[PDB]
Amino acid sequence: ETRAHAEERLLKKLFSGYNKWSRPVANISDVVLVRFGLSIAQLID
Amino acid sequence: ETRAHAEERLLKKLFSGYNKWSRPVANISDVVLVRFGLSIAQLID
Amino acid sequence: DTEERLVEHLLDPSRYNKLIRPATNGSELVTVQLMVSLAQLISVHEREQIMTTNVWLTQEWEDYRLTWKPEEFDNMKKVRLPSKHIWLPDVVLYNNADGMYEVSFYSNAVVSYDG
Amino acid sequence: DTEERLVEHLLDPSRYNKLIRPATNGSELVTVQLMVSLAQLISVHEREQIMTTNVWLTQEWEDYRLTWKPEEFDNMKKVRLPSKHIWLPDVVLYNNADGMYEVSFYSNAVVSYDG
Repeated sequence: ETRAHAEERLLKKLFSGYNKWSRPVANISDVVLVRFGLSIAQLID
Repeated sequence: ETRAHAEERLLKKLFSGYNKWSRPVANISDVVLVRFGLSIAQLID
Repeated sequence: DTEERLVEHLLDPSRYNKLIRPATNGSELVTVQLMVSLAQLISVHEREQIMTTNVWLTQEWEDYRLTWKPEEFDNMKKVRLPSKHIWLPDVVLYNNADGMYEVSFYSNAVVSYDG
Repeated sequence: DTEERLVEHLLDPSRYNKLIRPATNGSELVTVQLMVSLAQLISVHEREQIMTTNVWLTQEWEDYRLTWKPEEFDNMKKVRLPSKHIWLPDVVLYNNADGMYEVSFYSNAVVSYDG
């Protein structure tokens, strides 16, 4: 009932059958879109 | 019948109940012989 | 003997989880009180504009699922716990140079009965 | 043969726990006798105020849960054990610069049956 317990149940259900190295896509022919962005903290030297 | 399959069974058998920190000797009084040698790749500085 | 059973009781993987933070009453904010104390000021490279210091940052925060009954466990007020296991908020220099960001030793954490 | 089974009996993770220090009857003090031996004085950089030396610091402490009956196992007096597994008190230099605190090698430790 508490929020932390609900998040724990979600995290337990989610990672049951998830494989890291497998590329997650619906079909093989479909692609993924990786939106990429940069930010400069400082120019050291 | 393959060589790799036999080596796998060997490696599974010998490491089954082998310990690392136990000094491997037949009896307490018996000793070991560590043949020691050096080679120099280069003399850096 | 009792400390072993107490630490096993508190740090049970099925009962306590490292990933999710503790929260109560509809996502109330968990306050973290940090204060710095520098032991020695190592160096100030003015040519490279780099100040190297040795720092102890002391952090306090409340956590509710770590509470225990003190009377049952032989009236223990405080216990040591490894920092790697229990949850901890990440605090790091935001403008840091030289790559190194987080703390070095990961010292043990003191935990009282109040939480 | 007996050495392996004895080491496995001592270092059982379900029996021996590293994270908790040994104690009997409510937090009785466990003494730690340490003495230093100077191998050689390597270098002295007065420009940066750093003295690099070679040191052997010997530490002795009594421990009770590691004891074993000597009569049971072929009258074994002393056994070697790895450092990272058995508990060890943290004794690192405070005024040390260069960040490095703990010892480097983590050598094996001799343990007698007395404890």
